[PDB]
Amino acid sequence: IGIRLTLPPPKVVDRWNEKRAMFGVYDNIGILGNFEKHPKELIRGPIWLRGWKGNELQRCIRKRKMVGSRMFADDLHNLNKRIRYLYKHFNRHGKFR
Amino acid sequence: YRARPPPRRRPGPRWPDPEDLLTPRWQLGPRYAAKQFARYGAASGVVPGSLWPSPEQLRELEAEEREWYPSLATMQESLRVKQLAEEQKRREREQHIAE
Amino acid sequence: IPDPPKHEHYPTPSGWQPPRDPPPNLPYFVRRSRMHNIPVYKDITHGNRQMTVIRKVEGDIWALQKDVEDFLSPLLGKTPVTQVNEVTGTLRIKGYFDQELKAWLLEKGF
Amino acid sequence: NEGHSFRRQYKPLSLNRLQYLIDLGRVDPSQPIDLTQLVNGRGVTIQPLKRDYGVQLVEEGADTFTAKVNIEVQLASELAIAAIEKNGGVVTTAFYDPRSLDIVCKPVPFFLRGQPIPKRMLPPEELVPYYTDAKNRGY
Amino acid sequence: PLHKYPVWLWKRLQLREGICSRLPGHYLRSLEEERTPTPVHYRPHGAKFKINPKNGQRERVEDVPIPIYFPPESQRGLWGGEGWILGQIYANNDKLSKRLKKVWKPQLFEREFYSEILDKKFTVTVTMRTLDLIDEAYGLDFYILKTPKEDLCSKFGMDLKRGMLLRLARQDPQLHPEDPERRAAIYDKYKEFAIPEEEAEWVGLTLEEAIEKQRLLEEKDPVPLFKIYVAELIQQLQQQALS
RNA sequence: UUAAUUUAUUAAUGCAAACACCUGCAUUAAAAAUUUCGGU
RNA sequence: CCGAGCCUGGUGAUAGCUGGUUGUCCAAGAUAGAAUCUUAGUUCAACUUUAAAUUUGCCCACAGAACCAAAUCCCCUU
RNA sequence: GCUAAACCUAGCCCCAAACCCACUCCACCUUACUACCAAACCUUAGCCAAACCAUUUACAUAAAGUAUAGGCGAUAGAAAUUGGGCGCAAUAGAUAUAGUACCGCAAGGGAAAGAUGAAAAAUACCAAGCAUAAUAUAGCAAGGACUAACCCCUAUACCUUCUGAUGAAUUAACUAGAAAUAACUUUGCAAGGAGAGCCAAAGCUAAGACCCCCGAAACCAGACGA
Ligand SMILES: [Mg+2]
Ligand SMILES: [Mg+2]
Ligand SMILES: [Mg+2]
Ligand SMILES: [Mg+2]
Ligand SMILES: [Mg+2]
Ligand SMILES: [Mg+2]
Ligand SMILES: [Mg+2]
Ligand SMILES: [Mg+2]
Ligand SMILES: [Mg+2]
Ligand SMILES: [Mg+2]
Ligand SMILES: [Mg+2]
Ligand SMILES: [Mg+2]
Ligand SMILES: [Mg+2]
Ligand SMILES: [Mg+2]
Ligand SMILES: [Mg+2]
Ligand SMILES: [Mg+2]
Repeated sequence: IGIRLTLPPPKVVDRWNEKRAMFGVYDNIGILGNFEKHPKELIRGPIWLRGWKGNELQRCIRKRKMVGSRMFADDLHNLNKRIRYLYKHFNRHGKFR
Repeated sequence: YRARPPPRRRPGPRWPDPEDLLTPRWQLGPRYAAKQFARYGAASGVVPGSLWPSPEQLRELEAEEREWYPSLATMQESLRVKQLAEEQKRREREQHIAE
Repeated sequence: IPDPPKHEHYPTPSGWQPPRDPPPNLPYFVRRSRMHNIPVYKDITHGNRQMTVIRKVEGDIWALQKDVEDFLSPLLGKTPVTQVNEVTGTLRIKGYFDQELKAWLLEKGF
Repeated sequence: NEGHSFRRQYKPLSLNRLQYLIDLGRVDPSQPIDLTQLVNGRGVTIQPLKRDYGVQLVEEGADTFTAKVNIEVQLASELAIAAIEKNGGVVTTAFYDPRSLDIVCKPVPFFLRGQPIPKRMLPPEELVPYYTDAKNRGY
Repeated sequence: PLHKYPVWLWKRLQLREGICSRLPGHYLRSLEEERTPTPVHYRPHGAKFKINPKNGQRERVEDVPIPIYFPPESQRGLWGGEGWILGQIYANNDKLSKRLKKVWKPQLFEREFYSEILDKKFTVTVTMRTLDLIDEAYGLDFYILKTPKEDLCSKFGMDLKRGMLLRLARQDPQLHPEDPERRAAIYDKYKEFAIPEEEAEWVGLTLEEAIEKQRLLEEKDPVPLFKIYVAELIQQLQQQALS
């Protein structure tokens, strides 16, 4: 059917462990540190999208203009494909016109 | 426990490796080490020869001025010529209208 | 930005003022601006919606509301259409009665 | 709009607000009143972009204005010149060229730019006769 | 996932990689610089900044380098820097019409020169513009001495320049046998484009030909380890002689 | 297709360029190429 | 499967064409004109409905509303 | 009761960093997996959008989406200068169990599934259909009722174009609203707002909210087929 059969694995999760303990510690970095470095650098994440959060089409546009010459050919053709798709997607057919 | 201490600044201005193939051209050129000097003084920088412009660049700037800056007397003479021409045109138009 | 240098007469040449010392013993309490003026502002919305507000109110703000209605009572006759922002610590009156309200706060001195 | 992009834009400085900053202490009168003074305390801001002109005095209501100053704006009214001189001001009008004005107005960054100090070029021919006449109390 | 270094220098990446990276540093420089020549059809604009025509605004403007459509056969001779142009055009040169793809091909002529530096007559196709270039250089040897190989834009002329450079840096009597006076007179005349004898190694060859010169240069019969161990034992005997 | 329009391309000329070959410009065709064959 | 082979990419091709488009509870809310290579669609047009600002509306009684029938409109009071 | 169900965990997901792959002996461009005689570059095209069609059209931050250009009809488009998890868990995610079986003359297209326990030298009930038990006059199978299952009385199968006829055997799983410009509301500041620019004659910053899914025949490049 569509249910489980027994009670599932017991969710051993310590909500108070170290790798979550400092979650945002030293993360008011800018005005609480005499303006040396903004929070706009403290994020450890991909350089395609580290803090210019536009739309989906914008997301891909930034991915291209940042790292396109660093992809295998499948990713380049893929990013080009969806970029063409989205450029057609924005201004063609929708609810508000 | 207690985390590693928060991010600090970089240890002064660092020149890049000119051998490094990854560096963008924006921070390894002529004015870039100038920006490095403007960051860390002469204290970390180099000899201030980058501060003054080049003699070839000096001749280029002179050419830029010669093709981009007249003298006030020349402008005054052009204004006087334009005013004289405007007065003559106005007098001719008034004479044509009167006749 | 520091506090202004002393212009000897009051009001100033353009009419700025220092807040009076000591502050009055009124439970309505007004702070001034970071750039040091009397905290009164307009409000524009919804095409014809003109209103105004005093922003940094503190204390028993309902007394300030009653006082604003009382000052407004001779001003337009109708009862004042006003709402406080108790968490935000503000008072707002429907309509722009702005310069006279600044005068009322100035005559209050604090 | 044909020449909207070639149209000059000059920031109008409310001289009543100059009196305010005089009273509020944003710009003290103990030293010269320059664009350095006009920007440095955030009383009225400039925008280098949009093909702008610079700082120029405003024209309304010099009643109750008691101070001594030395104003250096791009343009002003004859009434503004008389306004300065009524208490005995100093009024001068040079140009401030685009790169030059942009360097001048926010002096913090170009002080750490690293290039040597540029020098202000003379105004263009249209702006030349404006500065050439002392009736504007110019430079 | 993503590839670390950029493919925009991937070819350049291989230029620092291996056996080909053991090529001469002069060859590295000659394949490294990219100085542009004077155009065949892109007439140069005046200066850096100029007044706008319809706007009257001082704007800085550059000029477009039109790509030289070089057919392969023109590499087999000494053509000029000219060639064909593969582009398009309008019927009345009017942009409001349906344009069609078009070509601008050169008119060559099979001529001959007789170089004293080569001391031989070579007959090949050239351009009347190339004829004018040689005449302005006043001699084919001086022209070979004059223009850059990147400015040459031709394989055969580059090869001729390589040969002329090798002859000049060689100063062998076989250039002018039984006439050393004419040889000395030409060497004084051709003293301008003197190059080192080492510079004749990778002179003007293909990058593939550069790899060829490498494999012809870096290869050798490997040293015998009988001979190597014999030399090591001789070194040990010499050291123990002091013991 | 003799609807329209060209002519990217050939083939001719003629004119240029060089001293039979190549390139450019016009015209002409052949062949193409672009676009039309409405409603009650 | 020959009326123009098959396949991969381009290709999420394109037509204004059909259909289907996911749980609840309160407040309001249904038919007038004109354009359009257009009536299978869209745009000026009206109604709404909501948000704000400003005090009388619907039902009517006298007078009045044209020369070549029912009437209808403006229309004090209730 | 049987068929069945259910179970984690294989490994995939994106990123971070980092430059990687290629010699057991052998053989391997002829009919590839056999030890042996006299030749390469030559402008991508095209639709789409113009509500038809034609010129035109894509295959770090900031100025600035301003200067350039448009059957001046749709839009496209700068330099100067300045500086490890709010991913999955066999129908989902790489199709992945393998680019294999099979299909096709080839180029190609491209599937499916398993679940034990520390030990294998330890061999508890449910989707639907059925029997466990077949049926009782009559009619959208139900409701009000009842001593009482039905016989008693009312009772035009659902979703939807319509103005009042197409689909769905039945399960169980997948499967379809994300562009914030303006305005508003709610917060922080206030003649300045905001961590260079932008705007301001009460504004300026932060967030919030509007934008589907399926479905043509087309056409061009590049191969492959007698
Ligand atoms: Mg407001
Ligand atoms: Mg596809
Ligand atoms: Mg579709
Ligand atoms: Mg249709
Ligand atoms: Mg019409
Ligand atoms: Mg028509
Ligand atoms: Mg129609
Ligand atoms: Mg269309
Ligand atoms: Mg740029
Ligand atoms: Mg799977
Ligand atoms: Mg799969
Ligand atoms: Mg059952
Ligand atoms: Mg019945
Ligand atoms: Mg439904
Ligand atoms: Mg059926
Ligand atoms: Mg189809």
